[PDB]
Amino acid sequence: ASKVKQDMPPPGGYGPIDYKRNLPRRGLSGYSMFAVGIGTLLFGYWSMMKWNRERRRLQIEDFEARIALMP
Amino acid sequence: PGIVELPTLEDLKVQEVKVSSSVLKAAAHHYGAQCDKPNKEFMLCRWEEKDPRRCLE
Repeated sequence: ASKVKQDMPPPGGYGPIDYKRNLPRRGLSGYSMFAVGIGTLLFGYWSMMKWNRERRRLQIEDFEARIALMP
Repeated sequence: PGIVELPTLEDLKVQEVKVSSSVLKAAAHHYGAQCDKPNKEFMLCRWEEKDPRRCLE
């Protein structure tokens, strides 16, 4: 006298299954990104300004060495 | 139309400065400060006469 055994869902039911789209925001604001970009640009401009002025002075020194050696 | 006058090989003899270019560049500033008068005299002769044969001395 064996009872019926068959593939059935568990008593109660199965757990919920997600189906809706899940695309989070995961980002900053436009103002923040623009601000960081401009800040990086300004820092780079300042550094290159100092470096290029120093390079101009070094080139002047090299040219003076050449001038002293020319005669 | 004329003979080109050239100095003799003796008149072109001189005690050479046989140091290399890096040696000259290392001393360039002090050398320019110290030997300025003869160098400027030669350069003035060279740019005024426009002839190397007139500024050998």
